[PDB]
Amino acid sequence: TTYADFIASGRTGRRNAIHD
Amino acid sequence: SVKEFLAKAKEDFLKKWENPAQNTAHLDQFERIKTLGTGSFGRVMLVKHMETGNHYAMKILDKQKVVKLKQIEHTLNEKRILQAVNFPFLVKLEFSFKDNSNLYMVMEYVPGGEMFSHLRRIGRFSEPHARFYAAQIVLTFEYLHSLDLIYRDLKPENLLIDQQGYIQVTDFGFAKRVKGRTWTLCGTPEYLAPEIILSKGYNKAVDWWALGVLIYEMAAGYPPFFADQPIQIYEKIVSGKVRFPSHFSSDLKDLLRNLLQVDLTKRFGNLKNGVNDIKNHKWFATTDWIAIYQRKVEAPFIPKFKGPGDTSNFDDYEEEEIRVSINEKCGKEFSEF
Ligand SMILES: Cc1cc(C(=O)OCc2cccnc2)n[nH]1
Repeated sequence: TTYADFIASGRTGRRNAIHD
Repeated sequence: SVKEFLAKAKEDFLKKWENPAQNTAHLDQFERIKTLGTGSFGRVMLVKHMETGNHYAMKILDKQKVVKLKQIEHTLNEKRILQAVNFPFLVKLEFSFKDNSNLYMVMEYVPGGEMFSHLRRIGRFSEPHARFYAAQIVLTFEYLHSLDLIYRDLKPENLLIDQQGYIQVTDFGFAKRVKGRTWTLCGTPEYLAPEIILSKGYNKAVDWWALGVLIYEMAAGYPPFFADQPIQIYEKIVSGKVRFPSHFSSDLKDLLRNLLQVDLTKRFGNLKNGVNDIKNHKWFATTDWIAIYQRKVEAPFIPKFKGPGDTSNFDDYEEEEIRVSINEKCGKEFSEF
């Protein structure tokens, strides 16, 4: 499922901003 | 009238924008309690203002770290904008000052915690719950955009829940007053509009694309474009193929297809009717916009609040002592702060 894929991803924590 | 309310809001903003408040407090007037969050160039701490007993959220930025990250202009924009704005859904800047080492922005303390925390724990929000929050962002962007401000960092991490269960927008680090198009590559990977990724000049329509990402994330429990590496997230965004969970209503999917529109001549919020194309959409049919603005709508969730200065709605962070150098650092760079 997409939820299981999300939960298993490295991007469930606070996401840092990008710049430059 | 909306046009008339915004006209007066612009007058109020412009006076503060052209003559910014500076040096309104000192570090020594506050008792430092706990860190509420951290970032690349500083931290946010719960503090108590001794003279009043009021609690606040103090953002501390290390000037040397700001300089290294080339965020000088972005930090001057943040403080100059924050001291000039006034809206029910924006976290209020109470005081600002600087010392030899750091810049300080003392904000109103929002005790309910980040929407990020609640969304991740709960999993996802119901369409009426997501709608209640989305309406607040619609009105906030309508206000900001009318002042020629682009926000550029919409995400659950930057949205705080107050005691009444309403949103408070924080983090104006990428906010900019701009009349034309802009080019800076900034934001959060999952929330970037394709124009930003493709190094095109862009405008306020990027905030409307980010609203589409937020509404999707709130209602689904995960964002429309995710992957382990930002490059892979960018590939998904530029294709713009979005799949919706089976539980998303027909109205929701249609609103998201118009917000998450790769074509700028077709993106809602960016058309001749502007924000009205969003406010009048079928998914918002039950939303009483005036009542949302006036905070008379009952919130779907009220945070638990044990008492003043309680931090249980915030994660724990490692504490670091605030060191103030005996020598002034980066004085010239931050002269206007
Ligand atoms: C992520 C972030 C938060 C801020 C901030 O200034 O927030 C103020 C705040 C934080 C916690 C509780 N109340 C207000 N800036 N960037």
